[PDB]
Amino acid sequence: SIFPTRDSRDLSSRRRSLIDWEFPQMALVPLDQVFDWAERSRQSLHDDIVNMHRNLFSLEPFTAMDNAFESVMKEMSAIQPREFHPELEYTQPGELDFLKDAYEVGKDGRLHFKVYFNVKNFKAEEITIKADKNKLVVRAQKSESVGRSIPLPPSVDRNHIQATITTDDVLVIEAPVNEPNYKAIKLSPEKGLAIQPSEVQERQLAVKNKEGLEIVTAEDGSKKIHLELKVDPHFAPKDVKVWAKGNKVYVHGVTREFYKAFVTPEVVDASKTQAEIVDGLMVVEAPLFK
Amino acid sequence: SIFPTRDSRDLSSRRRSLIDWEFPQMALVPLDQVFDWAERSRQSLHDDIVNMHRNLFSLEPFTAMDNAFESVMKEMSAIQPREFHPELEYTQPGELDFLKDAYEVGKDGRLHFKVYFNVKNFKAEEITIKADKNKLVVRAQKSVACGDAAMSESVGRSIPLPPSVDRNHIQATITTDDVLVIEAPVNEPNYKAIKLSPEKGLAIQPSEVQERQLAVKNKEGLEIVTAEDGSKKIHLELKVDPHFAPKDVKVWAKGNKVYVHGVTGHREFYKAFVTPEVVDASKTQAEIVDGLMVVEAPLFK
Repeated sequence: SIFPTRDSRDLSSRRRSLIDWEFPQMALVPLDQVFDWAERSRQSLHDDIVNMHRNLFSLEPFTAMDNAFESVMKEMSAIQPREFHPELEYTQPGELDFLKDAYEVGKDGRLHFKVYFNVKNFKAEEITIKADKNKLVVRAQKSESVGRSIPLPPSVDRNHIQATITTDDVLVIEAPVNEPNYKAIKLSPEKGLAIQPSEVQERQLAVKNKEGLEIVTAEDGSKKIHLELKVDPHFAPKDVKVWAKGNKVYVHGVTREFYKAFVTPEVVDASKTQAEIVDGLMVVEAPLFK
Repeated sequence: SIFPTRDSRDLSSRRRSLIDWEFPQMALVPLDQVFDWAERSRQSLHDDIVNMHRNLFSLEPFTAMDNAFESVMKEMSAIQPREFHPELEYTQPGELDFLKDAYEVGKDGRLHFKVYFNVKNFKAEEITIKADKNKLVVRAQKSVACGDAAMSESVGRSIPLPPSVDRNHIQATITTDDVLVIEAPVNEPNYKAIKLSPEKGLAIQPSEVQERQLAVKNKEGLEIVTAEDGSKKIHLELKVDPHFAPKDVKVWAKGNKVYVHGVTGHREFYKAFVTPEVVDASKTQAEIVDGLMVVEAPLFK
């Protein structure tokens, strides 16, 4: 048997404390997604492993490799933001397209950024890893250093980056993502990480009567894309998915069907994307980084 | 500038381990469900609190109250399981109907069993709480006067306590406005299928699976299946029109009664069944694959 304890608040207030509480699952990938992901992942386990090894980032002559990376970023920043036919333009795989598949749930249930490097013939002591601004750098030294530099979205937690080399020589680098849009996340094999718009009563994303792509300035100087699309009212939230492929944003609805796409001069921080479709007008916003 | 550590596993071993992992959220109420709950809960906090106070369990002369409880459970055990019209029969409030709303998310994100008791005129130290078999027992008792050992007659209240509720983690708290709150998490409820709503309380949404996990005894209707060990569960089979998608059907309990509702587009149906024992609702399972829905839920007395 046991004895109760006195509280300090009435019923009402104790129930209010519960109502406004920060439940753990609000900071974890939704159960349905994790379940579906786990299910299909074991069915393709053997092939996915084979493909992972087949697509490991290789380490190349550092200096040359790093400049090539800088020119890519530099060139990209010269793109003029515009809309394009998703099925006709940019159909060729792009340099930053791997970011689409860099997100995966971790054992802690949170969303994580994970990338894989081939480090065969190198020892852990010969490998350094740095995160400066929005680029991750892997450098190995035996004669000159070899390495790899890649975009590292701002949302990836720099204080919790982990790095281990498997027995089959795969450098794994991962870190959780801070504050991704958990409620809207959809994990799919194709799109990788997409978000589903929410039907709201009170919009949280400012409408601006500007139909199309815009690129504004977040509440702190940084940039972010703003899209306004007029879509048939016969489209429900569950019929629409927004996703990113490097510096490109794709929107696809099917119930009736549409497919839009936009290229920008910066990389899209996908897991932080937000979309609210209501009254035939869907507005998408997502942070951008370079 | 960090340096990597060498692991003891190969890549595929690590992956297989992640895939079969027991993710935290697989033991928590689904995010959307919690979100929607809190959303509408604040929208109706006032009224909800009114009704709660108006429906608090009271403590009564212990011996009498306990006899009454055994009586009610005895009468119930004599019920002949059968289907009944959900809108025209068992329309009056029942003794175990509170169970439909005893389920609620807790701060730890798990599904909890929560019951409230009016405990005015009692100090937290005068109240005792214990779990005996499948019943929750609350007993209070105060002295008659200061300086004398004599006690007043014990008052109390006993209620059905589903087997799934965790006996080792019961917590009891008395508010400032005299409402004894008793909570406890539920062990392994059907988290993925849970649908919370004020009207149905805790409902289950059947799943469309390729591999039927529940048995098909090829016979429509309700059936009380008894296992070698003595355990009992309800097994319900229903042929439903193919136009009904899993998301169009909901199953839920109200004490010793089970309700099934389906509506799509435009067609709908509404069936109900009464049993001689209490349903352990959160443990309910339902799968509807190609016209045949099967529902199984543990029974208990």
